[PDB]
Amino acid sequence: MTRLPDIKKEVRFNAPIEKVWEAVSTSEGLAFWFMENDLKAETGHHFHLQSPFGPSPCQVTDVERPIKLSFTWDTDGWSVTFHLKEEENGTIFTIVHSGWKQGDTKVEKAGAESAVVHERMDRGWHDLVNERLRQIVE
Repeated sequence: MTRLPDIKKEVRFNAPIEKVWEAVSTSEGLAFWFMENDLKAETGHHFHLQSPFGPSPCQVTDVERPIKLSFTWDTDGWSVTFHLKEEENGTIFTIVHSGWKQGDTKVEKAGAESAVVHERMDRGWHDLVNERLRQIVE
């Protein structure tokens, strides 16, 4: 249309949303799959991220029970939102990573094109919230 597509994925794991939540509410639980951090599932909080690419600040925007969760990462403009919801089969986890520009503008931060990175990131993003996370509950 007039922009790049967002990176929204969804997965289903067998476990109590409580565990998953706690796994996506704490830092250790997060870093367990995501990355090292000092998150405490608290809105208006201030926590940094110890990534390999380099240290970057992070700040929670929304966090209340296993229903809505969001946190900022980097300065460029990369934000991801999490959505949890307990179901019959088990727990439902939906990820949403947005923060791209028109399909042409190259990323000065990362390096490779936005689309390229999008696919790359998405890939790992999915794989991340595919098994890497499931293992946190499995």
